[PDB]
Amino acid sequence: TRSVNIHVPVKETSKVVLECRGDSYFRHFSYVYWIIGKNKTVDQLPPNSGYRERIYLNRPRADLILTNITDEMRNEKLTCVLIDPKDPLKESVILSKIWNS
Amino acid sequence: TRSVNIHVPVKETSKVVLECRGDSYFRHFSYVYWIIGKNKTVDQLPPNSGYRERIYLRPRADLILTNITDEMRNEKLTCVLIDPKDPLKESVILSKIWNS
Amino acid sequence: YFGKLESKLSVIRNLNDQVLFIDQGNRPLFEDMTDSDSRDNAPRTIFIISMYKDSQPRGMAVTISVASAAASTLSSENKIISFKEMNPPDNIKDTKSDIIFFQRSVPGHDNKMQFESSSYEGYFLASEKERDLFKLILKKEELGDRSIMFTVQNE
Amino acid sequence: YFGKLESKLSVIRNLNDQVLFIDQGNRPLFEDMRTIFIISMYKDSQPRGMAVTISVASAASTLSSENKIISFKEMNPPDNIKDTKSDIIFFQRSVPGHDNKMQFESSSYEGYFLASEKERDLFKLILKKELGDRSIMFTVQN
Repeated sequence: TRSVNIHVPVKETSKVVLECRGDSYFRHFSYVYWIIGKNKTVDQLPPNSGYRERIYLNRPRADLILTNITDEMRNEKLTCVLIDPKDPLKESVILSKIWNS
Repeated sequence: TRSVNIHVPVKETSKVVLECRGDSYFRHFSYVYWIIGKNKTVDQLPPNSGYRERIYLRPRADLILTNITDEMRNEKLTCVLIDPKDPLKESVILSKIWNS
Repeated sequence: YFGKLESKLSVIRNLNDQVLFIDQGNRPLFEDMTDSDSRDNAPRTIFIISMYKDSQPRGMAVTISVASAAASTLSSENKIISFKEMNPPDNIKDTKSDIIFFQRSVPGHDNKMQFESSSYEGYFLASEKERDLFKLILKKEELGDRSIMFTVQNE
Repeated sequence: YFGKLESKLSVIRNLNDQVLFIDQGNRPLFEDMRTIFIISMYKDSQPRGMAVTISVASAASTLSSENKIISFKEMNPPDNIKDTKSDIIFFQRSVPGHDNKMQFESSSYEGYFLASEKERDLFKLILKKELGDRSIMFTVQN
């Protein structure tokens, strides 16, 4: 059993939190994190990008927190990745699609 | 200073969990819970409906769907915040989320 | 339909800071905080306010029962206030109940609460002086009626 | 880009159930049973598998595949690496059909893996390129 799952809020607020949870039977060696667009981890973004990541120190979890939200952020493809001893698993979301639904 | 927000998964899975969280400035007297369709709390559903509720003792209530049917996918699912003011509600229809 | 969610130990006091208690004759009365039960247990003044979910959300549905009592729950049966012999139930299959009140913040005063009878809309718990006593009564609603305003103190 | 996440104290054994250890000459060998390593996990801007460093817990010594050989650089696993490959980054992958076994591929030298090699009476940690090769399979004890 291996999977990665994103929970998103049904509506935008001033502080938006996306919750990424992985599920992996490789208990000591599994983790999740976010990639913004094609290839930027949150660590790589310029300061005040509006993105913050909270990686929880097997059900690995990483929350992505969006503040001062722009249209670029609303339309950005946001990916959560599960890493473990097997091929990486990804799930993604574009918020404007959820919020405009 | 008062809000209710539902977090939903971007894709359907065998077990689906919807997370409802309330935020109220009446911290000693606030709770959230789910209503299925017009007026059924989870307790009122026929047995083995596929809906379960977990109330956390910010208030939280998770709604857990299993053996999901098309009626469940299209059901209006409402989370209610109760506190000393008038109830505040937020709702979701999962099929809209998943087909976007 | 009301479904019980959680219960909280509470003390209630009118705007004169007189505390609600149950007396030796099973009557709900008010006494000066000065003279209120001072025991850590506080058996005669500690109430359980039990919060209920509602199939028809109209406000915060609650029962009020005596924490130290085997089975003593406040009731508005017949437009009068008594301690009915029962415990707050797991559920009530009804949209109104003589033991359910809606706990609502006072208009313009978030820190104060009023308790509206679900059985008798527009009727509220009130503190009323009768001879040397201060009684808990049910009275019809006049905005800013201060006799229906309470402070609800957690544990 | 590699960003450090979490580390784990680890005992590594080769295909013969011999434990990896560093000897007097600072050489990585295997023996039946200094033996405590740290496997540090990294997030990757280009997800390809589990990126890790291997360092000695009794530090600063970090395993390196520089120049297609095995060495231990005097350094700690870094907080980040601003590149998509590194002589100290290996991809840790489970063995097909054997979830309990791991292989470590050099990120710098694709197709090259950590391996155990018998050399006379010694068993050495080496880097090398035989499908199902057992010599590149390890178990990791946490």
